Amino acid sequence: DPFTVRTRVSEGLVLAEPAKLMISTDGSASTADLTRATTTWNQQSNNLGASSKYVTSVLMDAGNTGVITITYVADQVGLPTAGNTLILSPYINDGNTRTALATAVAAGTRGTIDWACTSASNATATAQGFTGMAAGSVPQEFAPAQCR
Repeated sequence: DPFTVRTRVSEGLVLAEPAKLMISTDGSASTADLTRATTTWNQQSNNLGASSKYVTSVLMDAGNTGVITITYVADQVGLPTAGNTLILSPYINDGNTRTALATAVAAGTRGTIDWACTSASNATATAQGFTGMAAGSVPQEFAPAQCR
């Protein structure tokens, strides 16, 4: 059932929460801190970050942009072979504007972190005012509403 698929996609999403929080508490203060968080998170779980029966990996962008990719085990969750990722993209909110984390951190721009979640479709993230972010691949009908 597609709704069961969303729930397992949704169950898997929870596993990325600690990666988001690490980025916000310890990985945003400086360029060096963002790289440190990336290295430390990604080394977990046999270099897969976090995993489970339904989740292959939860990984931070290797180029230190702070963008998190959740990769699902397609044949256990019931997704297409290559339809299996969600993308969480961080932005510094300085109160007035949003700036992609990688850019803000390099420039020394501080603030709170907002997250865009994208799947094969970016309706929600784009509606929320996020721009610039990569596509994930989970089909819209299986993606959590906030990732559609």
